[PDB]
Amino acid sequence: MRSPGMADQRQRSLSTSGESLYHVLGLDKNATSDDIKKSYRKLALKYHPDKNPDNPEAADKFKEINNAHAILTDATKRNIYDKYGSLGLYVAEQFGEENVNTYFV
Repeated sequence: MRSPGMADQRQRSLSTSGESLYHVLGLDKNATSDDIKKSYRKLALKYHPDKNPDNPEAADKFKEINNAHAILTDATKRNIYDKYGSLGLYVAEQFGEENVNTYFV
């Protein structure tokens, strides 16, 4: 059931489900709002900005935690994430889901 101390094996590419947000929180697509929120908190302080060196990796982490926190439990951010994800997701975050239509058609 996933023992702490996990190391990425050679089969890293197949171990990854292809989904990003879910896995930043250490959960799969089988999580519910409850799992997503708590995993946010648990990681949010762990990767809290002050815990970060010059490498923005941990900032990228906090970003994806804080992002997934909304995305997976949000019907829309999850919607376009599965639909297209590349543009619609990023733009809904920066511009706003209803707003994106400005950058879209």
